[PDB]
Order: sequence, then C-alpha cells, then structure tokens
Amino acid sequence: RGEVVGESAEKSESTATFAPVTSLVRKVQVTQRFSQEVKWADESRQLGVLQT
Amino acid sequence: ANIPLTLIEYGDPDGSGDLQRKNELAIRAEVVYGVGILSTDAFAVVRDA
Amino acid sequence: ANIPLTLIEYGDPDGSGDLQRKNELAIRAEVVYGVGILSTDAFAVVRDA
Repeated sequence: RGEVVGESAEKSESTATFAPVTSLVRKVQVTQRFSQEVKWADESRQLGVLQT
Repeated sequence: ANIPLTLIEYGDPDGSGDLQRKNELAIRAEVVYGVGILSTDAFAVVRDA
Repeated sequence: ANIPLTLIEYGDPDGSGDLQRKNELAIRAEVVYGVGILSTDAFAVVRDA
C-alpha cells in the first residue's frame, strides 16, 4: 500500500505477502471381470461385448 | 586532502534521523589543513584590551 | 553464492554508529556454503578429553 506523508515526516513500509498452495495426486483405476465363456461367446457370435 | 562538495542520500550524517526515513538530503564539503608557525616572533598584533 | 570484497560508505552496517556521522569506511565480504554429512560413521576422531 501507499502511505501519505508530510515534508520531513517518518516513512513506513508495506510489502507484498505470498503463500504456496499444493496439488494432490489421485490414481484412478477401472477393472472389469468376466468368464472365459464370455470371450468364446463374443468371438464366435461377434457380439461386440468386449469392444463395448 | 580535499573532498569537494557532495550529496549524501543515505544514513544519518548529523544525528537528526535517517535521510531515507525522513526523506531529506544533505550536502557535505570537507578539507584537511596542515598548519604550523615557525616563530611567533615573526608576527605582531594591534589590539584593544 | 558469493559477495566479493566491497566498500560500504553509508548507514551503520555493524551497530557502532553511522559511517557518515563518525567519518569512517567499512569493507565487507560474504560467502554462503551448503554443508552436509551423509553419515557421521564415515569419520573418526583422535581426542584427549
């Protein structure tokens, strides 16, 4: 901030203050489980279940 | 030695307070003389006391 | 970091009064060292306590 001062009046200081802020780190996973029966059914009959 | 007329902008050269704190300036000039008298008998004075 | 030998003419850099008031000069040098000991066991001392 600025300060208003007289002719030989004593001057002050006012200085910028700073602080840090920090990230977190999040790991996200998805796991889908199915029978090998479902792989056989899809690859024979062309369902597109594994692709969807 | 001789220090020709100069501007002082910082500190307190005379005791009144800091030049930057009070927003003041000072000018200084300074010389050093050597002085000696070979005989005082080389002089005479007129006076009234 | 390193501040090589340099002349100070103004203010009071040491607490003993102002350099322009008391008509003095000061020379200063600085260095900053980082220091660390990876294990104290890497060293031994010969002593006479």
